[PDB]
Amino acid sequence: FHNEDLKHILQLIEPSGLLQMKLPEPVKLQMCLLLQYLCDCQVRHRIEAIVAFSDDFVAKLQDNQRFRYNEVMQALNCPCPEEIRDQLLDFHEDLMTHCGIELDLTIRGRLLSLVEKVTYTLQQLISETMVRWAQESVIEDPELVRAMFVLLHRQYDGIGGLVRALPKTYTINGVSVEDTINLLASLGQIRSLLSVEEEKLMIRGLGDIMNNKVFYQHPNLMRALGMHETVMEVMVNVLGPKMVANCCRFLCYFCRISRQNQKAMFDHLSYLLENSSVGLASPAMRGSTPLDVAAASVMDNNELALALREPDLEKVVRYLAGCGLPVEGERYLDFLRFAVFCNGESVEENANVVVRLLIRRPEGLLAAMEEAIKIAEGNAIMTFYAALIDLLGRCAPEMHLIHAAKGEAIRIRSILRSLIPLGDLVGVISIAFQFCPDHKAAMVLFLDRVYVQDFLLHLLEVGFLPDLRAAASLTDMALALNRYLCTAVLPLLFAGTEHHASLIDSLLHTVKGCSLTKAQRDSIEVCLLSRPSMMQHLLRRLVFDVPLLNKMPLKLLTNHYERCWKYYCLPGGASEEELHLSRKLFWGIFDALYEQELFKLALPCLSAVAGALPPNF
Amino acid sequence: LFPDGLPGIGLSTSLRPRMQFSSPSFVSINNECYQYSPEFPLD
Amino acid sequence: QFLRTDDEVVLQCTATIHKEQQKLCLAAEGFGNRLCFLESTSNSKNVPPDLSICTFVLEQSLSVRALQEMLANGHRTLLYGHAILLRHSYSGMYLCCLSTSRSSTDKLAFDVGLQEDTTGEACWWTIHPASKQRSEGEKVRVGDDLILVSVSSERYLH
Amino acid sequence: KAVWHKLLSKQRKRAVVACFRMAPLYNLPRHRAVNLFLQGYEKSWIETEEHYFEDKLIEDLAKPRVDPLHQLILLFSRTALTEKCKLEEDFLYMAYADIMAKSCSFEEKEMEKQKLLYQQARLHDRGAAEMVLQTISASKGETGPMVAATLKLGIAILNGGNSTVQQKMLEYLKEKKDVGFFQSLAGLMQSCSVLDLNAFERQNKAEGLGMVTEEGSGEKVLQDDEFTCDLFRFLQLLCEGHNSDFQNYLRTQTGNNTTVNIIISTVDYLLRVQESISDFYWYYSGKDVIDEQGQRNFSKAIQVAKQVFNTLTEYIQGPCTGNQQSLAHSRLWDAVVGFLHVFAHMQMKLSQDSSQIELLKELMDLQKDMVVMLLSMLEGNVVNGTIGKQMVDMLVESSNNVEMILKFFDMFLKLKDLTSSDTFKEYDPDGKGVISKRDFHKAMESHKHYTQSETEFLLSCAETDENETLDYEEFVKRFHEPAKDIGFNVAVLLTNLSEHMPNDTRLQTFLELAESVLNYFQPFLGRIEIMGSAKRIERV
Amino acid sequence: LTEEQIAEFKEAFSLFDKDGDGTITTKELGTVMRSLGQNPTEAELQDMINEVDADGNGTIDFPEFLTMMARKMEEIREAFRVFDKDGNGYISAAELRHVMTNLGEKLTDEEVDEMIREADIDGDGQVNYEEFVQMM
Ligand SMILES: [Ca+2]
Ligand SMILES: [Ca+2]
Ligand SMILES: [Ca+2]
Ligand SMILES: [Ca+2]
Repeated sequence: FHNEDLKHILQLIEPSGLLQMKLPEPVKLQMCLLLQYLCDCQVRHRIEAIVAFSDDFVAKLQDNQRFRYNEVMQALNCPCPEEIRDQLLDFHEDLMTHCGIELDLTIRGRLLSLVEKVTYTLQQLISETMVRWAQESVIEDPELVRAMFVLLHRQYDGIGGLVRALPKTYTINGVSVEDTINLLASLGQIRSLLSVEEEKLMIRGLGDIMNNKVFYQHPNLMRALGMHETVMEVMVNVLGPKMVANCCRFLCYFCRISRQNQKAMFDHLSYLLENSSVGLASPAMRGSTPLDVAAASVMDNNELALALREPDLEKVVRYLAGCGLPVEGERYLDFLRFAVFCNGESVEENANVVVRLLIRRPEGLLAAMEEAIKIAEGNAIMTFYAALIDLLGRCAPEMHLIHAAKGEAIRIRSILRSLIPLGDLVGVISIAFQFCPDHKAAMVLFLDRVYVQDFLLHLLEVGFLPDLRAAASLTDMALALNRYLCTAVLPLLFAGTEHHASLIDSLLHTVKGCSLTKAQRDSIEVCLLSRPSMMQHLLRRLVFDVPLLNKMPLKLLTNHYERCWKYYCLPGGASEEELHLSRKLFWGIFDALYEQELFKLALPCLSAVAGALPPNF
Repeated sequence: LFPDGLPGIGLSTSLRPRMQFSSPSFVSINNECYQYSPEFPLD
Repeated sequence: QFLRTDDEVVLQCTATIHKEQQKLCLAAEGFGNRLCFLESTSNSKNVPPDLSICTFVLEQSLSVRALQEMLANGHRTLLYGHAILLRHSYSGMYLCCLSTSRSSTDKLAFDVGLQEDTTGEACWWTIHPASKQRSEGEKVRVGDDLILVSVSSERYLH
Repeated sequence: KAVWHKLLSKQRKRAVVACFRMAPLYNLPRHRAVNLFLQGYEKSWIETEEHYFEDKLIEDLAKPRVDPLHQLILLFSRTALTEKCKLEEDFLYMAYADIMAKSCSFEEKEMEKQKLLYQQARLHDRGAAEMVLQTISASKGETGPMVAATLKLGIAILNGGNSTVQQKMLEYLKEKKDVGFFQSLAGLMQSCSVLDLNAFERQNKAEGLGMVTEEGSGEKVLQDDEFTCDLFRFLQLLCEGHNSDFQNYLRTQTGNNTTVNIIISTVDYLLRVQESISDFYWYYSGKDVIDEQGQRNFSKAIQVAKQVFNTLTEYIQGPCTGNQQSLAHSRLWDAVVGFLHVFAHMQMKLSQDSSQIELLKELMDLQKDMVVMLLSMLEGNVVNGTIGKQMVDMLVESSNNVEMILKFFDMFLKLKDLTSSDTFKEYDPDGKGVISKRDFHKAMESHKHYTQSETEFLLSCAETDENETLDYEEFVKRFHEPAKDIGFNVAVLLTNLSEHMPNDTRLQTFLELAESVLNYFQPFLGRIEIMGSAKRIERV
Repeated sequence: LTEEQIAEFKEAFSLFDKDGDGTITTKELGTVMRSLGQNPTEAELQDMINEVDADGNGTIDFPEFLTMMARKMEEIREAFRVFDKDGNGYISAAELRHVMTNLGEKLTDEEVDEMIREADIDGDGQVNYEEFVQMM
């Protein structure tokens, strides 16, 4: 029914006919649904012109107000006192601050003209013919009566229908018209598959959404189409195999793309945690649990982490009440780690609530987890008791003085120190030199948070026993090497020969590379905080390092350990013969023509250490 | 947006998901009915 | 009708050991033994309980906020959700939660004896009803079964 | 020197921050310019007056069988009669029961009452008092947006204490022996609200590191207090005009299988509000600078606490003896114990500011709306009645906080007598509106009445403006007017206890306590005597 | 583009850089916005990254930083106009309150003269034009 037909059809019903006659009940019901279609395309026309004025208006707005603001900040700058902060706002808030005060610039006449057109025919007749029907013709069939007054109320409130129209529309370019269509063709396939293999068409349907260039570029659009609720009620309908997972993997990608998407996905957490139907692991189902959607909903944003409350964490430890035999219990404590920490520093509210609910039912641990360390003919307990420890390390009060200058952050810290002994050195030093790399770093991050330099020498022969000597043994040993570069940083804060034995083994291990320089950064400050007789003895290996220096592994070790030996030469304020070659072999590099401009300034401290202290094998 | 109304305009620059159809033949390409609908004569 | 401040009260459970209704009560000695134990009452017609060392006098009842500001440096009516300072009626010492570890299954069951130091949150016990019928904020009547939770250790009177 | 070179880096460290921050000015995407333009155009510029159209529309449906309006109400009743163990959304209902509720100087003051009573005749002639009485009994306890829309209709029908509608609500309940309505009203108040502070300090810490908050007011106060106000206001309108057949119907609920004592069930509610604002006092009690969110969480909590006292009165107002007796055995007294304890401590710290007057008026008013209640509870006393005996019994059980408020009124009433003495007026000025502080420290002291402690409290702020004096008229208008109306009811209540219940001795403590009050209002209160409906005589 | 201002922007990058591995995290930006008086949170730091995050590494790389300054933003020529309010190069004892108002640091009451007196050439009681060419 293109342009010729509707003139035949409307002027069949208009003339001002079909509508004027007397009709029975189940036909005028059919006409009412027809009459709703005309007003619906009227609404469609109003939005199509409200985007038409918009493109020309912001072309007048942006080309004025961005351009004229550039005139002000070259004629006034003074980085940001006052006039910057009026234009320093959120881009959403900038839009309301620009136009939306015009109901108290030069273009204030134009947009005020448009609202006069969008004040507002057939509105007269529909308001007339619904009255003429309902008056004389006392109506049964409540499926009709509901249908009548909708068209009456929608007529008198055409504004309010447009109020619920604008938070669905969206504007894009002619570039996107390719990938948007087969997006919508797939999305309509999922909405059609809502009522019913049935599995495989959804999996074919969902993945083709997931490879679209217009799927990341407009996550406001994907939110405005409501296609999170679309796939969720499919999954709601399925639950009481792979049909559950392959939609569930889409939700985890759905929250990762933006923060404002993740707020909309927060409101379904109540139902979502009631699914202990998947927690029997069987990877690679460990990227697709309904728990994993609950993970990515809270995963990062601290605003979302503070908003959730105590019945949510009640049900999770109610499931941990069920784990009294297991393997499912490791994934619950995986979730609560995203309930207390969320940024690198813990929250202070949820961290209190979970441990109080973790004392009301309790479940030596290092006496028990040592016995299974040679159990063979298992590991799911070895990560579990690692996980419960990894949780409790996160809900520490503060490395700041909130632990110090406050009560009520000690009361709970007293609980943490009481439930465990020191104890863990079963898992820290002893067994962890054989499973190895995942659990020793987990026990460190408990002990650092809850509990000076006497245990520095007491807890040596640690880490670099097997690892720093096996640099050519590379494969789980190789997977452990880059892992404990950063874990051994926080031990920044007699046996120093054995420490120098591991440090030279670390120097052979430092002979990934950003983290290998990070373990060097925990090493370069280590000799600065050193009785200095070991620091003078470590400088003897620095001359042994200077022999293998004058490649890049020693080039960072050249200029750093030279001034650090002068920091070790504060104690003078024997082996200066090798130091004479150390200035000579450096001068042997000086006549050879990198970072050598760093080591050249390290030569004057080598005479100043002699001016302060001395006054492949 | 305005006449100096008629909902039978022909501009319609929305997205409007397209029609596709299939002819009910009897070829041995049996995984190709399979897509849209049986066809029909329109006008 | 209402338990008030400065009335001698006792604290007793009725736990059963193989269907034998042991109506044990909490007692303590002091003056040479800084610990508490039990006193039996079920064989009252043969062995009467030594009630000189079982009775306790309530000395104070505060809101938790009033306690927290008070540590920061007439008969009243006792209310739920209040911290109380229990006093042993004979020995004069106050019931507390000692920070030691003895006579237990040795997991985290702290020790309960009786000390002298009024200050510090070790000697304050909050009262929580064992009833959804009577609730927070209202007066505790005669015979109301309840829970005592420490302020310091936050452990129940187990 | 070294600090001269230290500003050169902090110039460039700060000037680069501005180029990090001012780089977003809607520049490169023309889509994000236009897509954000619409959402801002919506939430600013649609949102206007269409609202002449209701009263024409219901006029257009109350026209000449069966009316067109009469079928519309008949649709909603027959929808609400079938058991589906739940309601619906029904956005038809959510708009039409809104439009049906949107359509509702002596002679004008009666003619406005006249044409209002015609406009509720437009609806309740056609069973509109039944779709409100059924959509409540349909939803069993759910506080959804449906049942919040029916209460806005039932309020806008009963709005004047309409007597015919209050007769139709009862005689519908009597024949259709409905348990499911009073089962629903008790469950509606069962959760309904409370101002919780653990959501506030969560947000207050989130005001620390959540910098801008757009609409985080949701869990803040009482979870949509506007529904919670509109529940009890619908309960108050069911009893204004003293339907003693209906105030006794809310109590014992005779002709049914089970009974719901709804009158105790609203006592149990405001006790949960009493503790809710006491805890919002105790947390607050030491900061003494109310920020913006501290104001608008009292003001959204005072009005609901103001409202629940107004409907508490209407169950008692007509002297129904079985109703006020059955509330005196309940736990009413703990609420008015606690509400006094908020009144003194806040007023001493709220009357120290020029910004905190807006909270002061509301908290003064709730003090009045409390004593307007326990005036009305007292009115069936004889001489030494029990309900008069218990009302003084709570007066000693919070005796220590009655002191401060009675002391607070004396500070602003004895100022109101010393206004035209010329050692108050012509002492430091002739007359200008400027006196002093230093002479005000001693011109007040040469009136000899007050202690020095009260003169400094009167010297709280009093201008905070460039002069080290105060202002004559503005201070006395804040002295006279906001504490002479509220102070009058406290004078009546102290009068009402002594004359009705004499022969108490600790009551003579309270009488000679506030003797400066009772000798200020005694030229304003009249004590007449009538024959009030019990065939006795009671003072008025 | 003139590499003088680009070398100045490298100096500004190293002023922002604290870990010194070529990439700038969010925490350096949060500390530098907290050290200059302002109070940012994680949300502002995060989306201010996400605007500049075209490289998609969560960090500030160098050439995108360079063109981001070349968008809007000499350096010390615009800074000398903060000194020269009077236009004769003098920054007097009376004019010193007009220079140091919009910095952030609370200026002292006796050490402020020692900053001049060590730096002043002959003792004209001001901070002249010659304390900018050979003082910075
Ligand atoms: Ca960095
Ligand atoms: Ca980067
Ligand atoms: Ca001058
Ligand atoms: Ca000079």
